Amino acid sequence: SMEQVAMELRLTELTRLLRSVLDQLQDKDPARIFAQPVSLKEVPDYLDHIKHPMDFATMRKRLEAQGYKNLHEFEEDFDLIIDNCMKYNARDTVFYRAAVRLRDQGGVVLRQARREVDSIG
Repeated sequence: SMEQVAMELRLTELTRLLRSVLDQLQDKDPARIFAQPVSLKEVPDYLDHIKHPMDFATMRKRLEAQGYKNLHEFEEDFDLIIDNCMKYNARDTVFYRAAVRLRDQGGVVLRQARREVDSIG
């Protein structure tokens, strides 16, 4: 149908906007701490601690499959990155501290993303 096409164009445009959002958030992680999944070869107990691992490569795979229907779903995955790290790592670690800085800096980006998503519909 024409409606299904229109819906698909909306999703494509959301995917475009979320790709720009993802790029902007990933720039706030210049150390690349959150770039890839925590290695289960290197942290073999990880899944005993963290039940829903997340990282920016995994988000990108979902994004490019157009697997984010709305900004809430995308934000859920970004919050997982941060919250997983803040639980597994102690406060005095470079990992925890990187997550705090990513949360703080990302907030700004996500605030305007929400306005744009609502504004453009």
